[PDB]
Amino acid sequence: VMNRLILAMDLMNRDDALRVTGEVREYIDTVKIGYPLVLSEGMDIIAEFRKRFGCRIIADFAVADIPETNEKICRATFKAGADAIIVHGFPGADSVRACLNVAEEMGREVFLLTEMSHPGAEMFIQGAADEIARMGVDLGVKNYVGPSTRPERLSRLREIIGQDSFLISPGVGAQGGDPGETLRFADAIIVGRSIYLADNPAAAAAGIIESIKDL
Amino acid sequence: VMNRLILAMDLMNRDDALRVTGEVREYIDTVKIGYPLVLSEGMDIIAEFRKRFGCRIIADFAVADIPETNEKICRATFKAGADAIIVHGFPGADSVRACLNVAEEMGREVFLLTEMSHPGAEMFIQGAADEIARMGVDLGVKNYVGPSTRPERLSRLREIIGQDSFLISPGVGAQGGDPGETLRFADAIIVGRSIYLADNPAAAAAGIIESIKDL
Ligand SMILES: N#Cc1cc(=O)[nH]c(=O)n1[C@@H]1O[C@H](COP(=O)(O)O)[C@@H](O)[C@H]1O
Ligand SMILES: N#Cc1cc(=O)[nH]c(=O)n1[C@@H]1O[C@H](COP(=O)(O)O)[C@@H](O)[C@H]1O
Repeated sequence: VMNRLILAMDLMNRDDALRVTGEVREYIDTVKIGYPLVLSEGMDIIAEFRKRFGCRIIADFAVADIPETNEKICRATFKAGADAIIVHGFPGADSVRACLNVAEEMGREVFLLTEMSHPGAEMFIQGAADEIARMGVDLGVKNYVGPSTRPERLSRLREIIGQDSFLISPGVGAQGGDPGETLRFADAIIVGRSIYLADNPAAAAAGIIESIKDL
Repeated sequence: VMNRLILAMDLMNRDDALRVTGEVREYIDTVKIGYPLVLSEGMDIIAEFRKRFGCRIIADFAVADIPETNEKICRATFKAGADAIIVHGFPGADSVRACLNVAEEMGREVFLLTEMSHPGAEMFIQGAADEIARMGVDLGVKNYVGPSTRPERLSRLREIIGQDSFLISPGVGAQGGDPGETLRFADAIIVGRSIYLADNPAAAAAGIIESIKDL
């Protein structure tokens, strides 16, 4: 992705979301849109963004249901024009396979969320995350998400998925993660609040890119 | 809930969803609406249903993000008129507490999904589910979801949460669960396809209720 930086656009107002995304568009190639924006403004916002900004859109829907419901969520999400969807691994292989089947049908991609970035991830997800990643490899998953806030776990995840797999990583900035350290292991970093809550989101994005280029 | 039966309305067309819900409204008082319907027809469908049918609405959004994102999802979902939201416990206590805080602010309820009903739940979720349920109890959660497809696990869940907690259970019918056995432990059953894919959804609901009344 352009500059190895993905904008997490979690503003909950179409006007603010459009303003900030337009201000930082020169510095990115992909926008992650999640439920805060979609549930506030509708699924139509995905195709609006994709057209207006000519960016790729990852739907961060943390898909975490039974196989049959997962298939329906993926179908609706790709129909809305998303390029990829983020799916939890913790509910197991059949739930992940359902999403992979729809992505295959529709010519799109699945990202598998292994370990989450927030403190509570330590309770249950962290102890299963290596096995969730290995499950991903066995299912043929090629795109993964893992935590900026724990670079030793990001390293272990990269070890499991290999160098050919694509790995993106949230928790940079607001949650405490560092762009340069995270990019030792991940291919791209996700950044939300550090950019979209900044007084000057373009300046915040540019500052991040400047530290990335230096690596 | 009326007749201990909650309709899982996962049709993805407003006209079909309205038809079936109207046909079975005499047999229920609560409708579970999830992402298949919401992502196809918009969040406004929640208030439409609540008004048209005068039913309680549980938003089954399997909420499974970091605390800050969970808060935004819950806020948008209650603003849309939902009475309650279903939240995963696997991501940990901070993520669950975020949802509880918004529910407290807005006068609504959180249901904690412990163990899921599909086969893949056995991989990772089942081994954590007793601890997820105990975490719920410690956080003061009073409403829980657990699997019709494993009544021995539903029994263990009920043991952890006590008799005062409210427990609803999906996986009845299509996934293999039985209404009567599940209601030995759960307060209410969730039923989707066995009703909404039936040639006569009212007859399917009535058939289920006749077997419930007999218990
Ligand atoms: N993908 C994802 C997800 C999984 C995870 O483990 N940690 C995250 O922060 N996220 C999402 O990434 C973004 C992080 O944004 P921020 O830079 O912390 O403001 C949010 O959309 C959050 O919901
Ligand atoms: N709530 C929930 C959820 C958690 C779980 O462990 N198992 C489920 O089936 N569900 C949901 O309950 C409904 C079950 O519907 P059905 O009766 O199997 O057609 C679906 O909306 C499914 O997504």
